[PDB]
Amino acid sequence: FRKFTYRGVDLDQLLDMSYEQLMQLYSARQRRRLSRGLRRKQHSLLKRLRKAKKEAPPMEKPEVVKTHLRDMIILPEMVGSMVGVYNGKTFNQVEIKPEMIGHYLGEFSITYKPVKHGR
Amino acid sequence: ELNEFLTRELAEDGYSGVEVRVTPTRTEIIILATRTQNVLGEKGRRIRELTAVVQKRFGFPEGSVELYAEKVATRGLCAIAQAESLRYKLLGGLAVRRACYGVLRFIMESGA
Amino acid sequence: KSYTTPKKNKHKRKKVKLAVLKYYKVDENGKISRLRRECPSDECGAGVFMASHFDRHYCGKCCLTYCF
Amino acid sequence: MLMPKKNRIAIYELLFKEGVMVAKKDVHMPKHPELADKNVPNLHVMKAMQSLKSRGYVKEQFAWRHFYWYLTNEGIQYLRDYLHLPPEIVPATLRR
Amino acid sequence: GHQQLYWSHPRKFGQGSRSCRVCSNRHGLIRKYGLNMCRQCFRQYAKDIGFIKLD
Amino acid sequence: HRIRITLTSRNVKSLEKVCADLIRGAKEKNLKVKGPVRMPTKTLRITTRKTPCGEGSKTWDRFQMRIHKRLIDLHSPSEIVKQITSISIEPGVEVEVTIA
RNA sequence: AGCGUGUGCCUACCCUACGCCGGCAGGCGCGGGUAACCCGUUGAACCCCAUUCGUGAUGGGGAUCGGGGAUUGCAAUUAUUC
RNA sequence: AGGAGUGGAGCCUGCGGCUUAAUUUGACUCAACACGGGAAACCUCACCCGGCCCGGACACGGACAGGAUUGACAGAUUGAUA
Repeated sequence: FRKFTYRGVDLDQLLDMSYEQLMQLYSARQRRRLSRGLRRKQHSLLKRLRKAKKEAPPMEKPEVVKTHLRDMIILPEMVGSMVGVYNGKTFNQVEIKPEMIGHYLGEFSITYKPVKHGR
Repeated sequence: ELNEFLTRELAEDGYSGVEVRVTPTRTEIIILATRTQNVLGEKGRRIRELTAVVQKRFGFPEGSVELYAEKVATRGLCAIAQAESLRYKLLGGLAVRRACYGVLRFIMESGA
Repeated sequence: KSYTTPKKNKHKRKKVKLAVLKYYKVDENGKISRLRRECPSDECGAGVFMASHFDRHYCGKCCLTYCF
Repeated sequence: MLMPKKNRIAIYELLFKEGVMVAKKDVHMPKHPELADKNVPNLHVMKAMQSLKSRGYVKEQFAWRHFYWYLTNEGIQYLRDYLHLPPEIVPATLRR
Repeated sequence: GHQQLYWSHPRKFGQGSRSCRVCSNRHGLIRKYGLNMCRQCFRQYAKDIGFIKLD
Repeated sequence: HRIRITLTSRNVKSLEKVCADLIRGAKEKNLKVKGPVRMPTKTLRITTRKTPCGEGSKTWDRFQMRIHKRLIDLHSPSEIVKQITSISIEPGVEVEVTIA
């Protein structure tokens, strides 16, 4: 009888945390992923995936809305989003959780088809 | 770069390169050629047209650049001044067996 | 050679004839009964009209999104 | 292609007053290096001066990556007419 | 839409971001002394630059 | 009144000439002229593969572009030297005359 | 020690002393230098000097991997590099 | 003659094979194989799975200046502020 175990910050504490206390929570590989702040170029698509992060459908296994951004982070805000992470052939669909978090989407996607040797 | 670009145009008038000298707020850029009756066209016309050819591209002021031309002293010796001779005799369309032995004889004429 | 992907057209656009009859209303008097909104934009005077879309009215080149 | 019809004669003055002009070959240079008076990108300056090329009123010359214009004397009839300039006056390439 | 999605690479680093001054090829640029020249063209035209194999 | 006439040449026959001919002639005008100061060579070494492609053997070029610098010390106002300089100018040397 | 490089048409991205914060990579100020001038008197490494370990895969060996910590980048997960 | 080595071990990277949406390709005895100044996260980049501008110069003309075509945002789609 134990839940998901993060650092010392629960999922309600994760969902509602300011974006400068959030900077001192995950690894330096993920700190400087989200230290620089806002974006003005096509990287306003992460904003548009935050905008599409509020596409939480009614009580159901949630739908797959696609992301062609493998640099998109497993944010704890996202938890409850079936995801379309493209890998050159097939859009993967792995259900997300507090365990996944502080990691990139492209990790849980196989860009290269699994290798098997013949003769 | 300036040696490359002018060679694409001034091939017919016997291009040989430059005898260029730098002076304060003047430029003696000699286009030393072989036949300079069509480096001008109509009384220094194409020479006046060759001015802001060079001036504009490289970001130069006006008044400094001024472009002159002569005949090369014994013009049969400079190789690219006689590569023009085999360029517009083969582009003219004479067989290689004649248009060469004339210009090979032309340097035994010029005492090579 | 013959490809598998279905070949992709470019649409013959909605080109409009006899435009001035609908822009304003016709009138017996010297005035004209204005239907649409004028141009309060910064870049042009009074020549551009504002459209009749569903949600708001839209000027040509100012790119300003009004509401109800 | 779309141009400003205004910004065709921002190309034609510098062609006319001196009968030679320069432009670097590139697509992605919105501010033309010599002609910053009007906003004409390098790709639009290229396409404006290759419209006069094929009908043979200007002779196009090319160095490494650079456009050059030996404005032929057949281009003088059309560009005192269409540029609306007297037949007496000459460019700065016919000056003594 | 097309025009903003026409020059959308950050063109301030990489061999693709820079370009040759002679050939517009994206390999073998002499970035020593800012020659910025495709090595094949440098070889041919270094004679009239001043680079000469004295040793 | 230290004029510092920078003499940078690609060639030796002109670096010898321009430095000497602005002293050899400047002996007759009797002004306190000094000898040319030396600076060491800068051998601009660009070592390129001879082959355009990557095939054959690896025969490397060694393109050596040596550049030298001289300057001459003086006790002179500007105009006195200017009378001598612009007479008989040759293409080799870049004469950058310093006033101070 | 000795070759050497260093502020760029396009061109933005330089070399780094010295001073502050911090164990670290690194973060921040005032200056120099288009350079026999500034980094730099290039206090280079090896061996040299003296400690220590003891014939054992050990303190040889530094592969593979986990968690952090910054920089570079518009962004690095299929660890950039430290 | 001899020295240092290599082949032996682990890793770096070039090549073949197998795999793959694509695992781009040139080169195969000395005179292919840390070779293309190729140490490719992006560009480069060739290859692939997605989407655009025609950036089809110009000549002629059935059709055009009572309008040819053009670039221009909600929103359904969308990777998109295509």
